[PDB]
Amino acid sequence: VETFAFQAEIAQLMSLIINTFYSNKEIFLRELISNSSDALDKIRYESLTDPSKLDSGKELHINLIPNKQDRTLTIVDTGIGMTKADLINNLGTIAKSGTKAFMEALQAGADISMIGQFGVGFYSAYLVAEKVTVITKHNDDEQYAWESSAGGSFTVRTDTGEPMGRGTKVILHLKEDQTEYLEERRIKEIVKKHSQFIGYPITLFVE
Amino acid sequence: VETFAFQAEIAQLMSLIINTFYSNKEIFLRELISNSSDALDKIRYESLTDPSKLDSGKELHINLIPNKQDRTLTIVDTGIGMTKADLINNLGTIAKSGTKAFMEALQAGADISMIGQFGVGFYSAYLVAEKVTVITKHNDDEQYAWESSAGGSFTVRTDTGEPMGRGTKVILHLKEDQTEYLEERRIKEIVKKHSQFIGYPITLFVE
Ligand SMILES: Cc1cc(CNS(=O)(=O)c2cccc(N/C=C3\CCOC3=O)c2)nc(N)n1
Ligand SMILES: Cc1cc(CNS(=O)(=O)c2cccc(N/C=C3\CCOC3=O)c2)nc(N)n1
Repeated sequence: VETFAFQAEIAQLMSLIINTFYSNKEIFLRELISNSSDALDKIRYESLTDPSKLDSGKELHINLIPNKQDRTLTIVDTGIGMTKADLINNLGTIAKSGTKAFMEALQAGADISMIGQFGVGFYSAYLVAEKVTVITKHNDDEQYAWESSAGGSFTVRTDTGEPMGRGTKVILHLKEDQTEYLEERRIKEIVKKHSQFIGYPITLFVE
Repeated sequence: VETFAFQAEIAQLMSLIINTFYSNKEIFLRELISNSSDALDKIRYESLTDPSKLDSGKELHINLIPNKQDRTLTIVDTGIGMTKADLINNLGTIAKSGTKAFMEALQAGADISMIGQFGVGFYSAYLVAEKVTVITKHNDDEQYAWESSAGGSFTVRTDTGEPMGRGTKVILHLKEDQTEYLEERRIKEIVKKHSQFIGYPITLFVE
């Protein structure tokens, strides 16, 4: 188990998300489904020239899994996934994101719902989650589990409990007052409202 | 000069953009600036682990150049740029884009302004330009000029007259009735409305 400190600006962004009273929090689903869709476009494209890239699963889709017993909402995709390096870079540092631009925009009156246009929509998960676990498997690496309850640090460790072929699973450990996002009606309404045009199947699992 | 045929779907997409009646054409500027911004994020990020990546130019910015004499509007950035292969593949085919989903979205009520969400915002240039020329220089290749007036084909040839160091320049050869986008007041208005939060300087050249 390795522990890392988020780059300062990312930590700052995360605190802002957790401490703000933004009302339209439902957009966290749109942002994660968007990320999944983009990850799916990637593997789809690479497979165009390297058919073997799909030996780890040819099906390209997105699964939404609510569990009221564990109070978690999980977003799963069979996209390109992330290597260990990808996890530490894409999720722990500004990297290619517009973190700085986004934080400055918020000070200038920008809206939180625009978070996705700055390449940091993942973090909106903290609008409704106290902790986020990310399990991912990329064709070029082994399976890994990333995790953070904010506070400035995150952990990464190899995940061997149950192989997933290829993709990313974002597990949202919901805040006590955000359980509405586990209700079928609520989830369906959100998907129809913000992700109706996604070019991949989105299946809502029944509990 | 090499002449290529667009992938069928891409030709179909450009056709939908050129023939559909849609008055809110101003979004083309937001889409091009967004591409420039993302291309800057990419070189900014790569330069983190490899400072030499900026030997071809450390300044990261976007320039908007109007010319009423040549009836052109040029969007230039000092982003990562595109290799020859990148031009042919990224502008000539679906690649990792959401071309398929966008065309389906349009037939399902989606709006053309939503084009950028599907990774094909570049083609919105055709909302106002009869011809588009793309001059680009990537660190790992020579300078090339891509060009198309739609019609199902595009050309690529080496460019030399004037080296740019690194980046991309999108030259919009405007349609006779779209000269408003050459007016300083019009451009300033569009930038404030759709690109006020970009994290890179956007300089509007004076005529
Ligand atoms: C984060 C992430 C990464 C990937 C696979 N990698 S990708 O290159 O295809 C990919 C696909 C879509 C988004 C990202 N990066 C997003 C970020 C970075 C920080 O905050 C964000 O929102 C990466 N899939 C999924 N579902 N989520
Ligand atoms: C198209 C393009 C590409 C790049 C440099 N490459 S990038 O990987 O950093 C890059 C940055 C932003 C967007 C893209 N691809 C966009 C596309 C493809 C089909 O239609 C679109 O809209 C590529 N810079 C600029 N200014 N424009």
